[PDB]
Amino acid sequence: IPEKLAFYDYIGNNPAKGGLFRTGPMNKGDGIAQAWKGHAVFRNKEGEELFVRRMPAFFESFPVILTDKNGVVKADIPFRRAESKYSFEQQGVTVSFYGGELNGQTFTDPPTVKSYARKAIFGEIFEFDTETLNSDGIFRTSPRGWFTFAHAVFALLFFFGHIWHGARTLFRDVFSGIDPELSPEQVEWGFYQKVGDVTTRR
Amino acid sequence: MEVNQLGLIATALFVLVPSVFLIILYVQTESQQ
Amino acid sequence: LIYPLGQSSWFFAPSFGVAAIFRFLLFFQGFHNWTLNPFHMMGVAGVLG
Amino acid sequence: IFGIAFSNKRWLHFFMLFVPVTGLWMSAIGVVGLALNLRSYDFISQEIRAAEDPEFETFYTKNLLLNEGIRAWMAPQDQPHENFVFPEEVLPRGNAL
Amino acid sequence: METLKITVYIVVTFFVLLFVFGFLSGDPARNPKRK
Amino acid sequence: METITYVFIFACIIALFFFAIFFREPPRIT
Amino acid sequence: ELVNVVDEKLGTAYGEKIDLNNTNIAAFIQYRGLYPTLAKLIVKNAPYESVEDVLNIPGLTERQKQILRENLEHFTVTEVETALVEGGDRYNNGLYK
Amino acid sequence: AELTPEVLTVPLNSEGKTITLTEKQYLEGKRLFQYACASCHVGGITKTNPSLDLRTETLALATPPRDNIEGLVDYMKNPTTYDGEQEIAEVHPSLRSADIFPKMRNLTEKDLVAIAGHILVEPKILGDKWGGGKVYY
Amino acid sequence: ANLWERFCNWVTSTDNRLYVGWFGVIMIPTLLAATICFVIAFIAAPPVDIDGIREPVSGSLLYGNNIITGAVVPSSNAIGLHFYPIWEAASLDEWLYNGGPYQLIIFHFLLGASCYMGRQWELSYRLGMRPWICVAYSAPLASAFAVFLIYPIGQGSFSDGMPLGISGTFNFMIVFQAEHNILMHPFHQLGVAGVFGGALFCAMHGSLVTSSLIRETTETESANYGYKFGQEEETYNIVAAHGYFGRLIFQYASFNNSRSLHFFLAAWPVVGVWFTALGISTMAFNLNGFNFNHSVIDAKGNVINTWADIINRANLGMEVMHERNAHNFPLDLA
Amino acid sequence: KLGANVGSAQGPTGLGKYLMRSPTGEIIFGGETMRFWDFRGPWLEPLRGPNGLDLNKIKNDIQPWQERRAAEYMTHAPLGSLNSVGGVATEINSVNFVSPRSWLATSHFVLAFFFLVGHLWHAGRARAAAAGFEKGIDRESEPVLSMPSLD
Amino acid sequence: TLTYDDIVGTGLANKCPTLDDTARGAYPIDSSQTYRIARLCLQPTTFLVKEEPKNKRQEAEFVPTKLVTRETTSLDQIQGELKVNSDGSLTFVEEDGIDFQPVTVQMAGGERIPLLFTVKNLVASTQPNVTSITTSTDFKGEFNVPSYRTANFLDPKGRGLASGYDSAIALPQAKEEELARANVKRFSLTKGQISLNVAKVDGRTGEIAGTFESEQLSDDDMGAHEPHEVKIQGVFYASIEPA
Ligand code: CLA
Ligand code: CLA
Ligand code: CLA
Ligand code: CLA
Ligand SMILES: CC(C)=CCC/C(C)=C/CC/C(C)=C/CC/C(C)=C/CC/C(C)=C/CC/C(C)=C/CC/C(C)=C/CC/C(C)=C/CC/C(C)=C/CC1=CC(=O)C(C)=C(C)C1=O
Ligand SMILES: CC(C)=CCC/C(C)=C/CC/C(C)=C/CC/C(C)=C/CC/C(C)=C/CC/C(C)=C/CC/C(C)=C/CC/C(C)=C/CC/C(C)=C/CC1=CC(=O)C(C)=C(C)C1=O
Ligand SMILES: CCCCCCCCCCCCCCCC(=O)OC[C@H](COP(=O)(O)OC[C@@H](O)CO)OC(=O)CCCCCCCCCCCCCCC
Ligand SMILES: CCCCCCCCCCCCO[C@@H]1O[C@H](CO)[C@@H](O[C@H]2O[C@H](CO)[C@@H](O)[C@H](O)[C@H]2O)[C@H](O)[C@H]1O
Ligand SMILES: CCCCCCCS[C@@H]1O[C@H](CO)[C@@H](O)[C@H](O)[C@H]1O
Ligand code: OEX
Ligand SMILES: [Ca+2]
Ligand SMILES: [Ca+2]
Ligand SMILES: [Cl-]
Ligand SMILES: [Cl-]
Repeated sequence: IPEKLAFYDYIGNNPAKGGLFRTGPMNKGDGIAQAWKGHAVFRNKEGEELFVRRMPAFFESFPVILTDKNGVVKADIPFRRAESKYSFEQQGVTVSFYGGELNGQTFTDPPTVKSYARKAIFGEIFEFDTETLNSDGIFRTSPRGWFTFAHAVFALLFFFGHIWHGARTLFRDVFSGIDPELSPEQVEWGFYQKVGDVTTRR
Repeated sequence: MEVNQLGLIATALFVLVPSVFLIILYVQTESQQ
Repeated sequence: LIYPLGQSSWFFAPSFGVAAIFRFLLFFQGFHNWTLNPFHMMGVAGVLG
Repeated sequence: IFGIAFSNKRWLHFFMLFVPVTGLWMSAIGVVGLALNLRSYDFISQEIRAAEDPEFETFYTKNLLLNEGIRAWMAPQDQPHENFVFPEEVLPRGNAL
Repeated sequence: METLKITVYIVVTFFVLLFVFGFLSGDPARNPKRK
Repeated sequence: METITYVFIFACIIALFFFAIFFREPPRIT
Repeated sequence: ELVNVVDEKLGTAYGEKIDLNNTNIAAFIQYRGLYPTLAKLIVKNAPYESVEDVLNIPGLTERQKQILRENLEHFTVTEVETALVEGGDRYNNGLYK
Repeated sequence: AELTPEVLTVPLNSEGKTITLTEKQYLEGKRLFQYACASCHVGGITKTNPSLDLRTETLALATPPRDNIEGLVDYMKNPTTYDGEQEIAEVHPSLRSADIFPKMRNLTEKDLVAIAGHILVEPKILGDKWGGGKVYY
Repeated sequence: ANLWERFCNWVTSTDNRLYVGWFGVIMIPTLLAATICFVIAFIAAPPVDIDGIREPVSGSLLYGNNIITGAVVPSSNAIGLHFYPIWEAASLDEWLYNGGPYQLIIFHFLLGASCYMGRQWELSYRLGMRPWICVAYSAPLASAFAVFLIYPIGQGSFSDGMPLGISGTFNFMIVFQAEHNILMHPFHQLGVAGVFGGALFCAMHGSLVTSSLIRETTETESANYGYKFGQEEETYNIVAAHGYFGRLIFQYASFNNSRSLHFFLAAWPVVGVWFTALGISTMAFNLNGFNFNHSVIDAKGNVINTWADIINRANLGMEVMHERNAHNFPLDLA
Repeated sequence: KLGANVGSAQGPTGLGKYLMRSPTGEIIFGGETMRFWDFRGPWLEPLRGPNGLDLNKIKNDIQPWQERRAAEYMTHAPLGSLNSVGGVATEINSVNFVSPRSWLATSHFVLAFFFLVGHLWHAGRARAAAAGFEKGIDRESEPVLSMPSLD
Repeated sequence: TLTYDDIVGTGLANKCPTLDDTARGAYPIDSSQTYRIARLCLQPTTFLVKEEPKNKRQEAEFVPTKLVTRETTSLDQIQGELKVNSDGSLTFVEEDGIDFQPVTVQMAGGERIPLLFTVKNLVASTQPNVTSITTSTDFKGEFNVPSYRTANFLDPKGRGLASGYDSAIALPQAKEEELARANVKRFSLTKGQISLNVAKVDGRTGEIAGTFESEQLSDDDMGAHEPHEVKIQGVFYASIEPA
C-alpha cells in the first residue's frame, strides 16, 4: 500500500476536524508526518480479528470500542472499572502490524495495545515529529477548510452589500428623508385606487 | 499559561489601529472653524 | 441551509418543531461548544440589548 | 440616573435598528464556521495546564465534562445511522449518578 | 474580626438612619407641582 | 502578559465611562 | 513505568470471578443464596489465603456451608489491592444502576 | 406488534405451569404497580436499593425463586431478603405489614396476581430497559 | 438653614449631575463595595471550594483564567445558606478558600440594584414624570434575584447561585437544563418570546421611524442633523410609517397611535422577562418543565421515541457528568 | 446492614461518605446533603446527641420505623414536572406526583412577586396623582425647562 | 448538662472533653480483665509543615500554617481493644470511629497543603508494667495513611484510577510519555507515627486526657506530586472501660 494512500485514510487530514482559533498549518497540531506505522490488526485471545470503531468528524473525543467482523462488541476501554466485562486485559487483546515501520511486530502489553487502539480511532497510524514546531497535539483544518470558511462568510456579508446598494440605487430620491409635504392621501387608505398613483384618485 | 505569542501584538493592534483612526478624525473635527 | 450543507447531510439541519429545535440547541452545546463562540456571544448581546 | 442619555431621536431609532440586526448577523457568521466544525471549542493554554496539572480546574474545564456527557449519552439515539453501541462500561459518569 | 464587625455595624446603621430620616423629612413635598 | 492586557483594556473602558459621562458633549436645548 | 493497578487487576482472576479479597459486595447477587447474609460474612472475614478458607467463618449453618461449597468454583482469591478496599468501597463502590 | 396472548403467558409456578393473563389483567397490574410500588420500583429498578432489580433473571436467582406468579404473590405477603434468610415486612410493603404500609390495606388476592403479572410481562415487552435504569431511558 | 435641612436639599437636589436621593444613599455605598470586591476578586482571588468537597475551582485572572473562563466563584456547599461575612472567618485566607467574596458581592449588589429601581421612581417624582420606568426595570432585576438569591434558597445553597463570570454562567445554564428541563418549561418559553420578540420589535420600530424621517438635510450630511434636541415638532411622519406597515401586513395589524405603540414596546419584553424570572424562581422549588419521556407507546407497549426523548438523552449526559465527585447516593435531590 | 463501618468510611473526595463535620464541628450527613445539616425532624432527632449525629446511636438504635420514614421521604422528595411526573427531570413517566410543598411555594412566589409589582405601580401612581402629574407633563409648565442645565 | 441546641454553631462540637485540675489520679489495671477504649478523641491545635529547601545544607524545619477548612478537624468516637501484654504494657488496637478528617492548611505565601489527618488502624503501646494508668503513662504507635482521595475520584479533565479516562483527551495526538504521571493515577498508602502523653486521669471514671503529637505525609494528589511532611499537635481525651 503506498504511504500516500494510507495517509489520506487518517482523520488528521480531514478538514472538518479543526477549530476557529487553532491557527497555522496542520503540522502544528498532530506534528510533521514522518512515516506510516503500518496497518494495525487487533485480535482477542481466541484469535478473532477485531476492528476499532473510527471517530466521526463531529466528535472532539471518542471512546475506544472494538467489534468483530459482524459489528458485535468484543473489547473496549472502560470508564468505570468495577463492572467492566470487555477490557483489553480480560479479553487478552493484542495488536500486530503489517506494512510500514512496525511491519511484522506484535504487541501484547495491555497499555501499549491500548495506546495503539486510541490511534486507530483516527484511521491509519503515523509517526510524527512533534518537536520541530512544538506541536500541541490538537487537530487543525487545511487550506480547503480555511478557504471554504472565508468564502462562505464573505459571500454572506456581500449579500448585505447587495441589498444595501440596491436600496440606495432605487431609493436615491429619499436618501436624506421623505418628501416634507408628502400627501396624507398617498399613505392613508381609501383615496387612491392604485397604491402610490395620484391619477387613480376616488 | 502557554498562550499564543502573537496574542499580545494582535490584541494591541486591534485596539490601537481603529482607535487612533477615530482620534485622528475627532481632533481634526474640533479644529475646524 | 449552509450549516447542513457543510455537514454530512440535511439530517443535521434543525427539524421544524418546538422540541426538535431544543434538541438542536443542546447538540450545539455538546458538540460545538457553541456558547463559547464569540460570534454567538455578539448575537446574545444584540438580542438581549 | 445612568450618566448618559440619548439627545438625538434620529440616532436613537437608528440604534434600535442597528443593535439586534448586527447581533443576528454576527450569530450567522458563527454558524457558517460551525458548518465546517470550525468551532471555538477550546482554549489551548487551558488544556496544556489542565493536562499537566491535575489540581487545576475552571468553569471552562467543567463545561467540557458536561459536553462529553451530552455526546456519549445522546449520540446513539440522535444519530441512528451510525449504529453506535456504547457498552455501559464506556459511558462517562461521575460518582453515583 | 470583632473590630471589622463593629465598624461595619456602625457604618450600616448610619446609612440606614439617613435613609429612614431622609424619607421622613417632608418627602411628599419634594416634587415640582402640588405640595 | 495576558493578565496585564485584560486589566489594561478593562481600565481603559472605566476611564472611557468617566469621560463619556463627565466630559460629554452637553445637550443644548436651543 | 507507572501502572493503573485496577486495570492490571482486571487481567488476573479478579476479572473472571468473585475475588473474596477485593470484589465489591454487590457481585454476590450473581449466584443463588449468597446475598446479603453470606456476602456480609465473607467481606467481613476477608482476606483469605485460599478460596476454601471461606468455610472457616464461625457460626455458619449447615445450609450456609453447603451453599458456600456449591459456589467455590465461582470464587477466587488474589492479593488485597488497597485501591479496591479503602473507602468502604467493598460495601459501596459508588456504582448504582 | 401487539400485546398478544403469548406475550401475556407467563410462569405460574416453579414446576413449569403457565397462566395466560387477560388484557384487563395487564392493565390492572400496571395501574396497581403504579399505585403501590412504582415510587421505589419505577421501570423495574429499586431506588432505595439499586443492587436488586425486578428483572426476570434476577428474580429466578432469588430464594425462594421469584420468577413466577406464586413466588411474587408470596413476596407481597411475606417479603424476604434475596437469600430468603430474613423477613423484611417491617421495612417493605406487604399484606402482613398493611398496618404500617396502608396502601396495602385494600389489595385483594386478585390484585397481587395482577401486579405479579405486570412484573413478569413488562420485560417481555421492554427487554433490557426493564430494570436497566437511566442508561436505557 | 440648619445642617440636616441643607443635607436633605442636597440629597434630593434635581441639579446634581447624577441624582443621589434617599435610595441613592443606600445604592452608592453598596454598589461601590460590590464593584470593588468584584474587580479585585476577578483579578486576584485564589481558588474556591464551591462544591464543599475540597476541590477548589480557580476563578481569577492571575490564577490561570482569561476573560471568558474567569469568574467570582460561588460560596462553598458546606456553608449552604449560612451567612458568611468576613468576620465569621478565622482569617482572610479561610474566607477566600470558602468563597466569601461571592456572598459579599451578591448581597451588596442585590441591595444596591433594588435601590437603583427605587431611585428611578424617586427621580421621576422630582421631575414631574409619570412613575413606571422603575416597573420596566423590575424585570431584569427580578431575573437577577432569581439566579443569585431565590434559586439558592430553594436548593438550599449559595453554591447553586449563578457564578459571576462568562463560562460560569454557561455552567449554571447546562446544569439547570439537566435538573429542571427548563427548555420545556412554558415560562422560559415566554422568556424567549419576550427577548426574540423584544429584539424583533426593536428592529421593527427603529426601522419604521428611520424609514419615515422628514427630509431636513443634504446628501453630504448625516440625516441625524435633521433633528435638534428639544425641538417641538416630531421628526418623522408616523402616518407614512403606518401607511407602510399596514400595507406590509394589513391595516389593523399596524399602530397609528404612538402612545399605544410605545406601551406595547414596553409591555412585550417586560412581561416575557417577568415570566422567565418566575421560571427560574419556581424551578427553584423544583416544579419543572414538561416531561414527555416515554409518552408515546405502540400497541405492544414498545416505547416510540419523540424529540422529547432525545432531549432526555442530552439531559442525562449533563446530569451524570456534573459535579462528578460530589454525589455518593443515587438521586440528585438538590 | 451489609457490614460497613459508616464512621470510618472515607468517600472519594476524602470527606466521609456517610458522615462528616459541619463547619462548626457537629456530626452531619455527608454527600451533597452537607448543605442541609440544619434540618430537624422527628424521625431523625433520636439519633442526635449534643455533638450532632451520634455514632453509637446510629450503630445500635435505628428503629424500623425510622428506616421506613427515611425511604418514604427519600422517594417523595419535592421534585417533579409541570405535568406531574414525579422525580428528577430525566425520570420516565410512571409516578404521578408533585409535592404540595412545591405547588404551594411556587404559586405564592408568583403571587408575591406580581404583588410587589402592583405595589410599585400603585405607589408610584398615587404619588404622581397626589402631586398632579399622573396624566403627563404640562407642556407650558414643564418642570425641567425651569431647572438649570446639568452642564 | 449541654444539649445539641446549646452547642450548635458555637465551635464546641469540634473540641474534645476536658478533665478538671483535680484529675491527678490512677486508674487500676487488672491483668486478668479485658479492656477497651470506648471513646478516643483527638483535637488538633497546631498543624506544622516541613519546608522543602533547595539545598540539603541545613535541616529543614517545621513551620506554622493557617487552617482554611474551619472547625472540621477533630477525630472522635474512636474505639477499640486495650490489650494487657505479658510485660504489663497496654496496646490500643483501633477498630472503628470517626478516625480521619480532610484538612487544608496554607503556608506563608499561599501554597495549600491538603492532608488526610488520621489514626486509621492505629496500634499504640505504653511502657512496660502499667499496673495503673497515671499522669506518667505514654502511648506510642503507628497508623496507616491511605490516599487522601479514594479510587473513584476524577480529576478536572475526567481522569481517575477506578473510573475516568486514561489519557489527556483534549490533546488527542500529544505524546503520552510526558503526561504519564498525570494520566496514570496511583493510590498511596504510607505510615504515620503518634505519641500520646497523659496529663490527667480520673481513676474513678476511667477517663484520661492529655497532649499528642503525630507525623504523617500530606496529599500526593493520586501520585501527581510529592507529598509534604506534616506534624500535628493537639489535646486528646479517652474513656477506658472493662469489656
Ligand atoms: C480569505 C483569506 C485567507 C485564507 C482562507 C487564509 C488561509 C490561511 N492562511 Mg493566510 N492571510 C490572509 C488571508 C487568508 N489566509 C491575509 C489577508 C494575510 C495578511 C494578514 C494572510 C497572512 C497569513 C500568515 C502570515 C499566515 C497565514 C497562514 C494561513 C493558514 C492558517 C490560517 C489561520 O490560522 O487562520 C486563523 C483565523 C482566525 C483566527 C479567524 C479570524 C476571525 C477574526 C478575528 C474575526 C474579527 C471579528 C470582528 C472584529 C467583528 C466585527 C463586529 C462588528 C461589525 C460589530 C491558512 C491556509 C499561516 C500559515 O500557515 O502559513 C504558511 C501563516 O503563518 N496567512
Ligand atoms: C432576499 C433576497 C433578495 C432581495 C430581497 C433582493 C432585492 C433586490 N434585488 Mg437582488 N438578488 C438576489 C437576492 C435578493 N435581491 C440573489 C440571490 C441574486 C442572484 C445573484 C440577486 C441578483 C440581483 C441583480 C443582478 C439585481 C438585483 C436587484 C435587486 C433589487 C430590485 C429587485 C430585484 O431585481 O429582485 C430580483 C428578484 C429576485 C431576487 C427573485 C428571484 C426569484 C427566483 C427567480 C425564483 C426561482 C425559483 C427556482 C428556479 C426554483 C428551484 C430551486 C432549486 C433549489 C430546486 C432589490 C434591491 C437589481 C438592482 O439592484 O437594481 C438596482 C439588480 O440589478 N438582484
Ligand atoms: C441568553 C441566552 C440566549 C440568547 C439571547 C440567544 C440568542 C440567539 N441564539 Mg443562542 N443559545 C443559547 C442561549 C441564547 N441564545 C444557549 C445556552 C445555547 C446552547 C449552545 C444556544 C444555542 C443556539 C443555537 C444552536 C442557535 C442559537 C441562535 C441564536 C440566535 C437566534 C436568532 C433568531 O431569532 O432566530 C430565529 C429564526 C430566524 C430569525 C429565521 C427567520 C424566521 C422567519 C422570519 C419566521 C417566519 C415565521 C412565519 C411567519 C410562520 C410562523 C408560523 C407559526 C405557526 C409558528 C440568537 C442570536 C441561532 C443562530 O446563531 O443563528 C445564526 C442558532 O442556530 N443559539
Ligand atoms: C394558590 C393557588 C393554588 C395552588 C397552589 C393549587 C394547587 C394544586 N391544584 Mg388547585 N385550584 C386553584 C388554585 C391552586 N391550586 C384555583 C384558583 C382553582 C380553580 C381553577 C383550582 C382548581 C383545581 C382543580 C379542579 C384541580 C386542582 C389540582 C391541584 C393540584 C395540581 C395542579 C396542576 O396540575 O396545575 C397545572 C398547572 C397549570 C394549569 C398552570 C397554571 C399557570 C397559570 C396560568 C400562571 C398564572 C400566572 C399569573 C397569575 C398571571 C399574571 C399575568 C401578569 C401579566 C400580571 C395542586 C396541588 C388538581 C388535583 O390534583 O386536585 C386534587 C385538580 O384536579 N386545582
Ligand atoms: C477585572 C475585570 C477584567 C473585569 C471584567 C470582567 C468581565 C466578565 C467583563 C465583561 C466582558 C464583556 C463586556 C463582554 C460583552 C462582550 C460582547 C458579547 C459584546 C458585544 C459586542 C457587539 C459588537 C455585539 C453586536 C451586537 C451589538 C451592537 C450590541 C450592542 C448592545 C447595546 C450596547 C445595547 C444598548 C444597551 C444600553 C444599556 C443602552 C442605553 C440606552 C439609553 C441611555 C436609553 C435611555 C433613553 C431611552 C429613551 O427612550 C429616551 C427618549 C432617552 C432620551 C434615553 O436616554
Ligand atoms: C402561483 C400563485 C397561486 C400565485 C398567486 C399569488 C396571489 C395573487 C395570491 C392572492 C391570494 C392570496 C393573498 C392568498 C394567501 C395565501 C396565504 C394565506 C399566505 C399566508 C402567509 C402567512 C400566513 C404569513 C405569516 C402571517 C404574518 C405575517 C403574521 C404577522 C403577525 C404579527 C405578529 C404581526 C405584527 C403585528 C404587531 C402586534 C405589530 C406591532 C409591533 C411593531 C411593528 C412595532 C413597531 C411599529 C408599528 C407601527 O405600526 C408603526 C406606525 C411604527 C412607527 C412602529 O414602530
Ligand atoms: C449610578 C451611576 C451609574 C453609572 C454607571 C456607568 C455608566 C456607564 C455608561 C456607558 C458610558 C460609555 C458610553 C460611551 C458612548 C456614549 O458616550 O454615548 C452617548 C450617546 C448620546 O447619544 P446622542 O443621542 O446624544 O448622540 C447623538 C448622535 O447624533 C451623535 O452622532 O448615547 C447613546 O448613544 C446611547 C446608546 C449607547 C449606550 C451604550 C451603553 C453601554 C453600556 C456599557 C457596555 C460595556 C460594559 C463593559 C464592561 C466591562
Ligand atoms: C487593585 C487590585 C489589583 C490586583 C493585582 C494583584 C497583584 C498582586 C498580588 C500578586 C498575587 C498573585 O500571586 C499568585 O500566587 C500563587 C501561589 O500560591 C500562584 O500560583 C498559581 O499559579 C498559576 C498561574 O498561572 C495558577 O494558574 C494557579 O491556579 C496557582 O497555583 C500565582 O501564579 C501567583 O501569581
Ligand atoms: C490592592 C489589593 C492587593 C491584592 C492582594 C493580593 C493578595 S496578597 C498576595 O497573595 C499571594 C497568594 O497568597 C502571595 O503569593 C503573594 O506573595 C501576596 O503578594
Ligand atoms: O451543587 Mn451545584 O448541582 Ca443543584 O443538584 Mn445536586 O446540587 Mn449539585 O448536584 Mn445537581
Ligand atoms: Ca512540546
Ligand atoms: Ca504526662
Ligand atoms: Cl459541573
Ligand atoms: Cl450525595
